[PDB]
Amino acid sequence: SVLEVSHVFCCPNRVRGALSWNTGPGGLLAFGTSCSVVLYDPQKKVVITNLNGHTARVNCLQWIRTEDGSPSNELVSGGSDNRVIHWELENNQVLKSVRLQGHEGPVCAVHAIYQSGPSEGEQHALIASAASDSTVRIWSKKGSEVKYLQTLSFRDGFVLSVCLAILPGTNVPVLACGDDDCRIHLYIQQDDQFQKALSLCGHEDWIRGVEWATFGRDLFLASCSQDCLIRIWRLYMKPASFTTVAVTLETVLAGHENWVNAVHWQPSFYKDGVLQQPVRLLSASMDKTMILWAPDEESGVWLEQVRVGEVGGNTLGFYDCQFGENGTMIIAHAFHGALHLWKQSTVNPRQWAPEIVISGHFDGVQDLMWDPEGEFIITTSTDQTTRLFAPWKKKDQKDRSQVTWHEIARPQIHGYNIKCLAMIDRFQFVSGADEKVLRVFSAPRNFVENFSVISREPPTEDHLLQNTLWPEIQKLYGHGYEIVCVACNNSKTLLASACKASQKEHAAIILWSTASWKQVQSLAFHTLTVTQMTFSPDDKFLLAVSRDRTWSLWKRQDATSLFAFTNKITSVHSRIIWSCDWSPDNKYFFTGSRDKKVVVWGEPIRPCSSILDVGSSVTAVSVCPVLNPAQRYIVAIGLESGKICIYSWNKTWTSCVETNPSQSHSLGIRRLCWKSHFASCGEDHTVKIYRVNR
Amino acid sequence: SGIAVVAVMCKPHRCPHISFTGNICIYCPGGPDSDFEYSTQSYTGYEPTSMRAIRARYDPFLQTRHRIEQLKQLGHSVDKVEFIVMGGTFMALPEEYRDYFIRSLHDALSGHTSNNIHEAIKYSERSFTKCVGITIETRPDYCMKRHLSDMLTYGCTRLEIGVQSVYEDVARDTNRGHTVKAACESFHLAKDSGFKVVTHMMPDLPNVGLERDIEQFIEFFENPAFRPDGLKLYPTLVIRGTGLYELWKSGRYRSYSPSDLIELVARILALVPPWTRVYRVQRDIPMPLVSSGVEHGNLRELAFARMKDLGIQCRDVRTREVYQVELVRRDYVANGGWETFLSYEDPDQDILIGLLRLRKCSEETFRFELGGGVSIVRELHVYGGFGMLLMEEAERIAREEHGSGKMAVISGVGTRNYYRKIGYRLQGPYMVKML
Amino acid sequence: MRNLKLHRTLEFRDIQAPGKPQCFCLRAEQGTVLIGSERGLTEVDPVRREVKTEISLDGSGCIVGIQDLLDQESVCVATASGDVIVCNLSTQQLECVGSVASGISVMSWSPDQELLLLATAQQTLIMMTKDFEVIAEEQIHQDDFGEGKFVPENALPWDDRRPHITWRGDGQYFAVSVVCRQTEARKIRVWNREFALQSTSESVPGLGPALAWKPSGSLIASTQDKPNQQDVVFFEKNGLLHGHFTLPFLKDEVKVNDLLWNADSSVLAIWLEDSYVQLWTVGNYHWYLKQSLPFSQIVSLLWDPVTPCRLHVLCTGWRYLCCDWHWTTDRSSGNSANDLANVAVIDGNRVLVTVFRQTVVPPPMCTYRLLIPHPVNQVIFSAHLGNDLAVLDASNQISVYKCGHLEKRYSIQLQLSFLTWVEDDTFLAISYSHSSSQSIIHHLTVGQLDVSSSVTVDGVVIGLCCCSKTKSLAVQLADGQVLKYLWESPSLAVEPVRFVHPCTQMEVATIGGEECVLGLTDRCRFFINDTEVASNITSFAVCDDFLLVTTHSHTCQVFSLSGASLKMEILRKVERGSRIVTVVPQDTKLILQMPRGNLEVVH
Ligand SMILES: C[S@@+](CC[C@H](N)C(=O)[O-])C[C@H]1O[C@@H](n2cnc3c(N)ncnc32)[C@H](O)[C@@H]1O
Ligand code: SF4
Repeated sequence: SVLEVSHVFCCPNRVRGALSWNTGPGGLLAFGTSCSVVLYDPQKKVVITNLNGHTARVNCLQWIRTEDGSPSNELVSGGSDNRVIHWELENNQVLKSVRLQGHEGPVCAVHAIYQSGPSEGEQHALIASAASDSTVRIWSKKGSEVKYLQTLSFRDGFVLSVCLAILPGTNVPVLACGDDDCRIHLYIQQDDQFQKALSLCGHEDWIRGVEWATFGRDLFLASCSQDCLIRIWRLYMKPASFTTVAVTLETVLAGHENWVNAVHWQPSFYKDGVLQQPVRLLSASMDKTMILWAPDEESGVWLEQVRVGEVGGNTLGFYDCQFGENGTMIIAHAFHGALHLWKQSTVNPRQWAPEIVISGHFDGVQDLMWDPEGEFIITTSTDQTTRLFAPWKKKDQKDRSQVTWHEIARPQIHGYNIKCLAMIDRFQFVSGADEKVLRVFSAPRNFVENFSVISREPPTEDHLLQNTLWPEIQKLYGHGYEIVCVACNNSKTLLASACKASQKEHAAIILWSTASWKQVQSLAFHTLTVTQMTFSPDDKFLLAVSRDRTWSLWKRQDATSLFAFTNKITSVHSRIIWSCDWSPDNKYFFTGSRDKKVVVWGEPIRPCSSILDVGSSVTAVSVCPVLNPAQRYIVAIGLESGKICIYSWNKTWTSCVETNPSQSHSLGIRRLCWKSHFASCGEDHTVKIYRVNR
Repeated sequence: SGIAVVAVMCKPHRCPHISFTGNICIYCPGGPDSDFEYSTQSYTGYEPTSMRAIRARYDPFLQTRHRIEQLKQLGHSVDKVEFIVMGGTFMALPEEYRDYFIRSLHDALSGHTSNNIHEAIKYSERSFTKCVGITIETRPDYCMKRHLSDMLTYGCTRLEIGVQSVYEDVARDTNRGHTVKAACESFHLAKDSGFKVVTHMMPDLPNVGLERDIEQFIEFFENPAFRPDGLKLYPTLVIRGTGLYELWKSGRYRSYSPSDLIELVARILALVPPWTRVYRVQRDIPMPLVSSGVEHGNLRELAFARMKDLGIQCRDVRTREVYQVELVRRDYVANGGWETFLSYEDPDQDILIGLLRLRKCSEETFRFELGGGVSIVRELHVYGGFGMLLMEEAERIAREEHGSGKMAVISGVGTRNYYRKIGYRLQGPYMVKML
Repeated sequence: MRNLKLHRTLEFRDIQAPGKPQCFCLRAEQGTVLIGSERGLTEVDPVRREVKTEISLDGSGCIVGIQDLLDQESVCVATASGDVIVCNLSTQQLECVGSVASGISVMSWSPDQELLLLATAQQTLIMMTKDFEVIAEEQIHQDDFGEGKFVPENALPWDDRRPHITWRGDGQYFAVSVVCRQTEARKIRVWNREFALQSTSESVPGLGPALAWKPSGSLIASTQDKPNQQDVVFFEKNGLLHGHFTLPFLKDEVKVNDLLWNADSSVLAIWLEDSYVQLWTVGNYHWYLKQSLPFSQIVSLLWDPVTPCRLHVLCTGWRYLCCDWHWTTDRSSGNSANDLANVAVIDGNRVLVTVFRQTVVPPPMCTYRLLIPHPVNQVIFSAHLGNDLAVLDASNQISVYKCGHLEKRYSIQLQLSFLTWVEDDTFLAISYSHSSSQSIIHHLTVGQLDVSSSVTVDGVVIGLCCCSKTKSLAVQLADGQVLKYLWESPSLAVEPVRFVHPCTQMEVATIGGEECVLGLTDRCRFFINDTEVASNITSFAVCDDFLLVTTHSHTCQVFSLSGASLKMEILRKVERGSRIVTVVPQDTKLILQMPRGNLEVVH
């Protein structure tokens, strides 16, 4: 059938040069998450698709610049899988990759540029990459087949490379690499062998940023280091006739009095029929300040115009700053992983440009649960925080269409990692973190105002970082160790908790009272910790599955005729059981274990009906609440590799087996939540909302 | 100029022997099961390093940055630093958190974004932040072959262990979960692998008298088996939430008088050998947290005054630090292997300006970089070129007396360059030379 | 380290008084031995023999207690029938001051002789003060009263049920070892001065009846024969097993009978019955078997209660022996003008050498260990040629010669006290006359077999000198120095003058053009040619006409002998436990020693 993804939520990696913004009209944004590269359109507020091609973390992105001031839609990404990859889009969907060979080391930064060789008809690009083993390697393109031009063992020992930059001077390629202590290496090739043209040295400390520029006939080399100095060389040369380079030093500034992770010029944009490239230098320091340098101020001082940033909140600064299509808006990459966009809007003092930057978890997402009616969504992750997303229906005053989704609140900033979560009320929810207790958080009255403002402007970064917390009310002592799994009742009357256990004394399931918060029961049959367990749609049963490869339908009187039932089994499965699910009519229940054998049991004796083998191990199983007239069932299982499989089960083959997506999830799935449409979460910062239509 | 110390802390956890017995060591306060919420083991939460850590939410990067920035702003701007890891059994945790913690702690130096510990240290060695060593605390049943290898991989130079007593009945009583022979084996393995061991000892344990204390300390400083390289004096304190408080409430336990404590400290610090340093003399807990014990933290001056009134003068390394100096050499057997200790002493005013420790590979040292028939320089230190002179003497002693073919020295990642001007290579974490 | 050696030996044969001897005692201020004998007999026969024999109040055939007072001017005796009788020898007076109709098994006294206690034969213990009146009495009981936070058949075939009692050096605690019959085992318990139980003994699997307490008050000895080996264990003051050391003998072929400590808590004496008596010591928690003495039946042993290193042995054949001891290293220094130095150390069945010219080695380590089947007794080095060493064992008087690998030669086929070595093959082995106590110099030289020669001389010889370069012997007497004794000719005893006090250490040195005499006594007084120079010298060294002395007051002093004159920076301050060992002439390598067990080298 069909399977469309409504929305995704992601966050850039914490590498220095993680995101890059395209030049010219219709600029585009591309950054990186756990094992993938995510696209993003600044004009809109939506993510198109991700470039799922890697196996490790991705550390560098770069747009292949096009000379004539037009969108390119081809890029290069270097990861931590020892892999540099060239990608071509030319559209919003074309996913074609080349997947170059090994580099022997996780790359940190790469670059690429078009050769501009017309004589050889259409010319192609080249790639220069640096890695952990302190080498520089050249990869070129000349059509469909990649070219391994040459290798250059930059050094032998621990003499590393700090940055990299590529631009042909006038007729021949020119490479600018960085040597850690003070040096910038300027290379040049004769026919294909790059021979050292010169080495510049003017920095007292480690050099971090290097950038090319062109103005008239003179090239410009900008650099930034950790020695409280920003260093620029205007440079007029001739390409090596065997001639050499003729560099010139200039005045420097006194910016930021700290480290400068990045620096950039201003690109060339098409306006009033001609191309414009202003003289601008923009830095990215660590003191949470940014300085808008100006050219010479008609005298040579190069003094600023305004320095954005307040030293109050975060002292750790940024890792990147880039431009929009022109000198209109400026984006920056925060240390913790958040983004920050600024816009001028026809006024010399710039202001913030919120409501546009996308945000997400910067550590693995563990759990989520749907809204009781379908209004918002709440996610918990190992980043010690909890996040709340809700859609924006207060879209532009004339454009009320295309409702988007944005994160709304950061309820708790915790001191552990959160493992289990359940929702007890529209404005209340219980979370079990790494502690031995459980906590309960309820919405305040200072939130509903803005919530109805926006869901009937979205908060900025600072408002989320300072003034969005939810006060704590409760505290649930009674466990001994970490909390592994929790459930909830249909009518919000009963809880169900399980603690991380290794013996039979701590393997006791505990039930609580929603109204009074008092322990009223303690059941104990399982020999080990209970990985998962769930109530039936009706209150007649309660199923549990543990790591002892056995299930238990162990329910007794609540004590708040029999109002429960009990039955167990010796052993059926061979590996650890992970997921258990019920049926809308309470007639069957499904169990899925790591040995990828999903088994149904019918509603004394509790036999099986049929067994099914899946290509990979299962980690989550869910059943669509809506029934079908032909007396069938729908299961949506999520596996370890990052795939979802939808099957139809029919009473006694005759089971539907072919319904799965592509480019779905990079890493493992944790749970699947239907809406009473389903949401998927994983250990790779990816939470997504899907849609099925049948 | 001088080197500024940087202190960190780990995340709360449980000590590893709780799973077998059912309770932690009696006298240890704090932890996940104490009124001091979100506080690591063996700590209350009201100490400088402690509240800096707890306001950092226990991440190496942020707290290292705060410490470095504060020290720089104070007006020092030092070149070298020395990390210290504090609180609880650091290697009772899963290895993933260990790797994450150490790699981020190393990356916090210059700014690298290493994905793994290997590249983290390989990049840190090229930095301008010249870190000279990291110290790790470990209990004897978790200082074994694998744990020692993990020590060496992270690039730590010194390690600290807590024995607290030399009587088996005290271990059986206070529920340490390990026999006293474990201390012997741990000292043997640590000392015959290049590490510099600094030990913890407490006066006034339960069921321990007064003369028994002097007897046990004499045994400690005379027996070859129990000779440490650094002393960690920690008077016993009673703090709520522990079995010691339960005993003290029933009137069973009792504490020494102030004068008795002063005299005992004077006697103990009077018999310390000149080659042994005294790192800590008193516990760092503030005033109101402890119920009974020493209520004033200036024990150093009181002990020094008592010693001056007595008639004995200290020879500790702390007080013997900064008309011509002369080379003095000392020898002894410790932990089953002949050692040597060289120094430049000024017997005129009884001070020193340079020192060095050397030890011959005893036997069956598992560290393959050694492989037997080698010597190890456990520490070198200079005050204020005496270092090359000390290295010359050490090379002469290694070649002549020990009868060795290869020699090795342990160094922090920030100083392995300084041993390259002499002609050393790198094997594992050691600087290596051939004889 | 240091090595004990023989010294002034005394032997007396008084007369066979009635029947046999049971227990004796030593009177210090009047310097005599008084012996008790069956048939009521207190004889102060030894020395000038102011013998006052009395008939003690038939009766029991054994007397258990004999003790001097030295302050109340009497001797207290007790017999197996329980008759504590105060007797004064000068007046021939008897009085049964104390008497219990139960019997007495043992008698002991306080170190200051202020209190005493008796063990009645009815398994009770009573306590009296100087006035022999009972103040308290208990028995053997359980329920140690919870001291500290603490609260089959396993008896020896030859175990004796007689309890043992020991005291402490400072006289604050006393330990009692008895037998428990309900379990048929051995038990120990400690009591305070105010006579209240303070501790007990942990459960042990097989313990002997021996007991002894260190006068320093730190440890208590015991037997504890293991199922596999045989040991000697220790009990701390609170009654727990803390350390041990192993006897080198075999299972089921020897037994322990007694344990003793000297006056300064530095020598341990052990009695073994099949018989041997061995003296040990402690290095760095390593027990050196210093010396051994095999005897065929010994009645009793006694350390000297006033001066250290002096033992008295009483045998069944009415034989009484007294032995002294000396405390000095066995150095090979001064061997030649060549840069030579090394030290030898005796331990168990082997000898440990330390070469101090090419190496520096702490006590427990060694270079060139040498093994000998029987325990060794003495070592010595040569005069001018080489550094070959001669060793005498304490079993068969065999001399073993080691060439300086380690070429060995020895005779293939008590007495022999001082075995001085002369380089070619010559042994000078002095001795003493039986029942006459006169020094008898000998001249013994090596199917070759040792052959000796006999010469006589009046006087008692304290210590031989060292035969220097092309020099003959030189002997010490109780006053002055005599007997130049040309090596190849028995010569006269003319002066080389008159020692004020017989020096503990002594030497003769060619100071400039004159051969002077140097000595050092226990008074820390450093005597040159019968002149008192300084009174604070602990150890001395001489070589290349330089003197090195220890001020005993935190300073080591050097003074040249080139001017051949001296009279009471340059100096170098030193710590407390300093004691000088071998020196290097050219390198000026002064090796200083500390009590903890380490070394130090100072140029
Ligand atoms: C910070 S702890 C060292 C780390 C930890 N004890 C370990 O196992 O390595 C320093 C010393 O404090 C001692 N200590 C613990 N509780 C104490 C108390 N209540 N009073 C005094 N010293 C205490 C520990 O035994 C340890 O030797
Ligand atoms: S192992 Fe160390 S830190 Fe842990 S409870 Fe015991 S003394 Fe405290």
